[PDB]
Amino acid sequence: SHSMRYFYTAMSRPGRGEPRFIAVGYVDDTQFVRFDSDAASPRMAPRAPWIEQEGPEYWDGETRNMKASAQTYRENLRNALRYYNQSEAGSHIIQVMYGCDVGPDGRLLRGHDQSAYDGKDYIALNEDLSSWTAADTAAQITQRKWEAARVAEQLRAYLEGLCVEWLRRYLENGKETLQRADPPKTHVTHHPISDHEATLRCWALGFYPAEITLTWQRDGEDQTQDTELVETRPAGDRTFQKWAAVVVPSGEEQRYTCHVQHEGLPKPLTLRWEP
Amino acid sequence: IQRTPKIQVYSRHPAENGKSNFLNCYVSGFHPSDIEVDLLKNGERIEKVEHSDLSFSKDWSFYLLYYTEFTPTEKDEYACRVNHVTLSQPKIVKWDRDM
Amino acid sequence: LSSPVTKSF
Repeated sequence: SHSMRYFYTAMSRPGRGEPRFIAVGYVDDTQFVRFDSDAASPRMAPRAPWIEQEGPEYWDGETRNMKASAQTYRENLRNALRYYNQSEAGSHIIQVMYGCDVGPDGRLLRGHDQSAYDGKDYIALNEDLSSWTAADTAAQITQRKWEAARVAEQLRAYLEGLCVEWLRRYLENGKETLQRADPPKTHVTHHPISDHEATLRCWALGFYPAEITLTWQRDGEDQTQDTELVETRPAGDRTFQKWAAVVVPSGEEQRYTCHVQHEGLPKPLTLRWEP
Repeated sequence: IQRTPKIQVYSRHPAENGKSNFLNCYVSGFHPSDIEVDLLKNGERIEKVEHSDLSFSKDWSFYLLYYTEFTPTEKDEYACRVNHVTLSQPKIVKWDRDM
Repeated sequence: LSSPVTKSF
């Protein structure tokens, strides 16, 4: 299965200019496009190698669409300010995330379209792709405007049509990286803390996609509650890193095993500290 | 709505003294979006620092990766300094090659 | 490809 998602952030800044609009697009865990309205000349830009092969009608069409969106979102910020009777002095933010998910055969599994105002849910398109869920009285004004204006019928046509068609295309074009799971490079490090304890750290480095399970076991017993598990972090090279550490009593190190499950691994790995 | 940033300072590759690498400062889980992130070498601000495009998680909280090219040594100290509306004083997270 | 649908609040 695969997904395509766009993320929009629209932020006002009174006394500091017009609102800022930033958009990013992803296929699975790979950022592939970006747009920022603060840029001297704002443009939808590539962020992954396999999208660089899209022609200029693509980039221009996307830039036009992003600017019209930035404009709709600045108006939306003013509308929200009136709906909420807020002061013109405060900075406010609208966020949006939408896209489609496809199955292994490429058929639309699910469409998404959610918006937030000041970090809170505002309105979302339902799974039926024909109705909206509004979070408050202000969002109901929007919902009624969207029902009158047949917005859901338009979004459905986008999600079932263009969204799916384009994702299928991106997956074929990026097949070598998007459809080839990179397994983690693993190792266990040992760090005495004192003469009686030591940290065992299990590393999973350079993996793709982000989804991974890194766990420690002591004599085949899961240590989730005692494991310091850092949030999956970008390595900066489109791959991910994660580590799970356990503080262990000196002399117990050989009883600890780290277990790594990832798409790119045929069979799960089992690692120990190798002195 | 205000959410304080989570901060991770680390290298792209395992650290090897004298071998070039990337120093990362990943800031995530924050709101609103305005944030100030500085990477430090022996307490001084590193000037050549880039960042990822503002994105957000399913919970609407923002994340950004700040990164700089660096060469770890035995005596040099590296850190990340973060400021956000939620922070009383900027937060400094030291780089530990084992983390 | 991004949505062309106008979402006026």
